[PDB]
Amino acid sequence: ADGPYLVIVEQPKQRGFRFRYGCEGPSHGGLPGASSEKGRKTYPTVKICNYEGPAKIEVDLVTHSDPPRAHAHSLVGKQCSELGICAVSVGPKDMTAQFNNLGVLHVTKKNMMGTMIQKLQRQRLRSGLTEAEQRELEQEAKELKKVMDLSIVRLRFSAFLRASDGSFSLPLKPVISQPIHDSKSPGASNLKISRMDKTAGSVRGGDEVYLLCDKVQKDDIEVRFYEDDENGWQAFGDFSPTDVHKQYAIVFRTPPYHKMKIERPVTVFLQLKRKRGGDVSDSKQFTYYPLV
Amino acid sequence: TADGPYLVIVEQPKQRGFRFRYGCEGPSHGGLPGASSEKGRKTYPTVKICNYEGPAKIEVDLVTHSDPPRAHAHSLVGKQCSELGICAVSVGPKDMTAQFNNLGVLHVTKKNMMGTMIQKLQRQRLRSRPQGLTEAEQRELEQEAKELKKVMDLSIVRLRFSAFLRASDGSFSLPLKPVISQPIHDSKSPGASNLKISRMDKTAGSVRGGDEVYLLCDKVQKDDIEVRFYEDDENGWQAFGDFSPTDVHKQYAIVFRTPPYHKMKIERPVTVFLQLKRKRGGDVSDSKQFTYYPLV
DNA sequence: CAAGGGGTCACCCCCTT
DNA sequence: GAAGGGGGTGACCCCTTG
Repeated sequence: ADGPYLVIVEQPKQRGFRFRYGCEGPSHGGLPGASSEKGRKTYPTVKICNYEGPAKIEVDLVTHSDPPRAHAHSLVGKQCSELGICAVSVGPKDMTAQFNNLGVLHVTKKNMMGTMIQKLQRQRLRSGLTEAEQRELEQEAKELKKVMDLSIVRLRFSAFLRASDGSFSLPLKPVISQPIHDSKSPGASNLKISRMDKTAGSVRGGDEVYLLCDKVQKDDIEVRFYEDDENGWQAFGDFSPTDVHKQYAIVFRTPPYHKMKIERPVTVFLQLKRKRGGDVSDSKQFTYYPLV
Repeated sequence: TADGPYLVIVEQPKQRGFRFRYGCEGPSHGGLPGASSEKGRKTYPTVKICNYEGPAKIEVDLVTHSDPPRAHAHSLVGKQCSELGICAVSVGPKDMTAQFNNLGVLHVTKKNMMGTMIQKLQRQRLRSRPQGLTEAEQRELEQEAKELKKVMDLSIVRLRFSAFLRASDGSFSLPLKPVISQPIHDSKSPGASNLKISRMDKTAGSVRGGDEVYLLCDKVQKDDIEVRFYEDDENGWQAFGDFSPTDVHKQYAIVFRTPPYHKMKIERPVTVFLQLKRKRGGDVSDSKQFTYYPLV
C-alpha cells in the first residue's frame, strides 16, 4: 500500500532458456516470460505502481543466493550497456516495461575471476575509493567463485523516478525475479512424455509399456502412478536403469491398482518424476480394466 | 600362401567398439581387445610368424585407413611401447605367436597434430640421413604433413605388424613383409555407428499390416533411415515400415506401422526378418524375426 | 590401481522464418 | 540474409566396480 513500488507483471521462464558464450554470437533470441508459447510471445514485464510519470527501470543479473549479490554472467541486448545492465524508460501514460531482447552471457571458469573484479570495482566507486584497498575487495570473489551457481540466475529490477533536473536519481525498492535455470544444464529441462505404446492395462499390473521421453537421467528417473482425487494412493513402474535406452525411452511394467475388486474401469495419471529433482513431467492418463 | 617366411594376424582387433584416449584422460583406461572377445572370454590382437622357428621381434604401429599405408597421427601407449608409438614383442623358438593385451590408442589434439606428425616423419627418414638433415627436406617434410593433416581420418586407424628375424650377429635385422589389420573405428567418433535393434514392443501382427511398433535402436538419422521387412531365401520379397521422420524419436526410437504381407489368405503364420537400412548407404541392423498371422 | 563408463565445458555449426 | 532457435563436435573431467 503506502508509497510507490515495483512489481513483476510477468516472471521470466524458470526452465528452457539457454545461456550463451561470447563465441556463439550476440543474437540467439531473448529470454521469454513464463507464459511464452506459439506466436503469442511474452517477455519479462514489470510495472511501477502508486506513481505515474517519467522513470527508468534497469535490470541486472544476481545470484540464486537470497542475499542478492551481482552475478558473474552479464545481460546482453539492444537496450543494454557493456556492464551487463539493461535499462528501459516508462512514459507518464505507461508505467509497464517489457524486456524482449534479454540474453544471458555465460562466462568461462577461466574468465570468471577477472571479469568478476571489474563488476566488483563498482562498489569501490560509491564509497574515489582509492585502488589501495583492492585486496580487501578481492577475497569475496575468490570465495564467491566456489559457491556461485552458474546454472541459475535471477533478475533484479531497479526502478528510478526522474527529479525535475539532476533527473532519475530517486530510487524505488528493488524487486527480485524467480530463478532462471540454464536449459543446457542437466536437470534444467522440462520432463516431457512424448508418446507411450500403452494407455491401458489390467488391475493386476505387470503390463509392459514403452515410454518415449525427452532427456532423462538414468537412475534419477522414476514413473509415478497417482490419483489426485482418491486419497493420494500412488505406486510406481518397475524397471532397472538398463531399461533406460539412450536417455530417451523407458521400458517398464505397470504397478497393480490399489483396488482390485474393480467392476468398472478407473482412469489414473502417470508421470515421470526425478528422484532428487522432485519435479514431475506433464502427466498422461492411464486406464485399468477389472479381472475377467 | 607365399613359400618363404611370413606373418599372419591370428586374431584381428575389434573393428567397432574401442575408445581412443587423450593425453589428459589417463594411460590405463583399457586395452584394445580382439574380434572374438566378450565380458567372459577376453581376447587380444594376436599374430604368428609362419614357416620359421627361432628368435624374432614383432613390432606394431598405427597407420592410416588409406590403402597406401602411411604413419598415423595417433600413437600406441602400452607397457610394451616406445614414445614414438611403437610396441615390440619378442618370440623365442618355441612360441612364434605374439599377443598384445595392453594396447591403447592415444588421440592427438588437432593443435598438437601437425607438430606431432612431423616427428614421426623425421623419425622415419632420419636413418637414411643419420648425421643431419637439410632445410630443403625440413620444409619438404612439413609439406608432406600439411597434405596428410587435410585427409587423415582420426576416427579410424589400422595396426601394422612388422616382424624381424635375428641373424647370427645378434641384430633382429632380417625383415618380413608387414601385415595390416582390419580398420579400427573410434567408439567415440562422430556418427555412422553399427545399427542395433535393442528391442521392439511387438513381434507379431496381421498380414494386413498397419500394426504400430515401437522399436528402440542406436543412433539413427531421421530421413536417411528405413525399416526393411524381407524374406531372404524366398526370392527377396521385401516391404517397408510406415513412418514419417517426425516418428523417429530423438534418433533412438522409431514408431512405425507394419507393411502388408505380400500374400494374404494364408492359413499358417509366416515368420520374416526386419532390419534397419541407411538407404543413403547400404548398412543393416542385426535382423529380428517378425510373425504375420492369418486374417480373423 | 585398472578397466570401463559417463558427463561437462566451451565452441562450432545446423536447421528454420 | 540475419534473427531465433537447436543440435553436434572436440578435448577434458570424472564415477563406478573390482
